[PDB]
Amino acid sequence: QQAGTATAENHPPLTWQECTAPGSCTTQNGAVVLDANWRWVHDVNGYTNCYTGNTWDPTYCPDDETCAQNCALDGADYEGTYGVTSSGSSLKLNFVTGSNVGSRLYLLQDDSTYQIFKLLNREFSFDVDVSNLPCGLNGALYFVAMDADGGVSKYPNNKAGAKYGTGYCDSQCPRDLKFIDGEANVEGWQPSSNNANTGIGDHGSCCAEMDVWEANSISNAVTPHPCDTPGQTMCSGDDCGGTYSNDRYAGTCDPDGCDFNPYRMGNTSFYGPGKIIDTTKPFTVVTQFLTDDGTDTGTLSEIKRFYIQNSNVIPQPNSDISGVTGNSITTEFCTAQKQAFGDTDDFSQHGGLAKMGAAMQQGMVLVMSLWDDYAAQMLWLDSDYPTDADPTTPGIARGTCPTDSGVPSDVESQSPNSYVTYSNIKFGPINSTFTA
Ligand SMILES: *[C@@H]1O[C@H](CO)[C@@H](O[C@@H]2O[C@H](CO)[C@@H](O[C@@H]3O[C@H](CO)[C@@H](O)[C@H](O[C@H]4O[C@H](CO)[C@@H](O)[C@H](O)[C@@H]4O)[C@@H]3O)[C@H](O)[C@H]2NC(C)=O)[C@H](O)[C@H]1NC(C)=O
Ligand SMILES: *[C@@H]1O[C@H](CO)[C@@H](O[C@@H]2O[C@H](CO)[C@@H](O)[C@H](O)[C@H]2NC(C)=O)[C@H](O)[C@H]1NC(C)=O
Repeated sequence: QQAGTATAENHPPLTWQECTAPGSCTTQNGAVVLDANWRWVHDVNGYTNCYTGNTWDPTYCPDDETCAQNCALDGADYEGTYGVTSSGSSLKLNFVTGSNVGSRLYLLQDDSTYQIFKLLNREFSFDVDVSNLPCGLNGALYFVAMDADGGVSKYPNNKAGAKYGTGYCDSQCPRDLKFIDGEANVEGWQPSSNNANTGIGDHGSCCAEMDVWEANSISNAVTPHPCDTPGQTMCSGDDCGGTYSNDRYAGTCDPDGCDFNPYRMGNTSFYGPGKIIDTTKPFTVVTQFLTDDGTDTGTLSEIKRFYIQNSNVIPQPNSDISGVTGNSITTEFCTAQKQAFGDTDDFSQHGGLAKMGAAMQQGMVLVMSLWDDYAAQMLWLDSDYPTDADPTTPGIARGTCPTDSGVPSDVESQSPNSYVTYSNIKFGPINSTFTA
């Protein structure tokens, strides 16, 4: 895709901190950029639509290559069009703004380069306000093994780059992306039956995904998802797997992950409104990526979680599922959890924590987003899922929401002023971001 010119692009600033020891942090002057797939796609010459609703113009885009030559990703009016604002260390994402729904943003090192985090033997902390996230919404903060440059050095017809939010990938091998690897996705494009603004093409973009935080005011989950190739790779057709292919398990990435959602793990009193972590008020989320020998070059062995609210440091609760022990993500936990819930162990099939850690070694990009779910209504996060199962069976109940909740047309109509706010990002050695 070309770099658009109809609307100017300026990346909202966002500070964050690097910490060297507890209480000892310094400030980085970061910025964020909107993902390419939210942008208007305009023909380079006339400023008319290359893509309208969910179909492509056949003169500008007769095939994938020609489309990428003829079409540009426009700049973004962050506040006015997308409901994205920042101030200091805080980033606020609004849900509905005009015809726009949600957003996905990446943290930048500079105007052409995503900030790469090396998570092994490190800790990442952030503050969040989920108080205005109801059933069906997901304020997600997570890492994916994207290329720092957004693909530009590999794909000459990607002239837009990280400056325009190119290069996304995740463990669903998303095929909804209009441009992947310097090519459009018009060949094979199929408009979404239930979304006027989206579709699915033949190409998908796969990479490992560390879902630090997927949450609303009802439930949260922390979930690593390994892929056979850790970094970004293109797939084609239904062999992509992931949510929107015919068979979600047909591909090279684990679409389910090894998840810890305290409600799903049998403690419903831990997280939610007025609960031990009270989602009506902001709180701090700390995540540690421990290695087997405690060094930077060890193998990822354990992912731990702490929360801080009203200055109280609160560990993740223990699993209360028979067969599944502890409060952290380890190989033993993951094997046991899949067995207890009767879920296919795709995590182990795609290399588990060893392959997740290999992706961490490659370096990962920080994503902050807000979305609703046109496949499964976020029921997997906050309801009883699958909806036909007995909610008392282990693994089924994930939150309090009814199974008819989270339909996009309902939540976009009823909760347009919902938002998520992320703030006070801190990153450094284990124990450096909080009072351990
Ligand atoms: C859902 O998960 C939460 C979070 O883990 C869990 O709450 C925790 O419950 C335990 C048990 O009630 C609490 O631990 C006790 O806390 C009190 C007060 O601080 C202490 O006096 C206790 O100390 C004694 O017992 C310890 C062993 O448990 C001994 O090591 C010690 O020497 C003392 O004899 C004890 O630590 C804990 O404080 C809460 N945590 C929070 C943050 O509220 C809850 O039980 C889970 N709910 C369900 C339904 O499963
Ligand atoms: C990070 O801090 C934690 C908590 O203080 C350290 O773990 C404690 O370590 C001692 C052993 O040295 C144990 O007796 C405690 O039970 C641990 N507590 C918990 C909650 O795990 C940990 O060692 C520190 N990590 C590093 C690398 O310094």
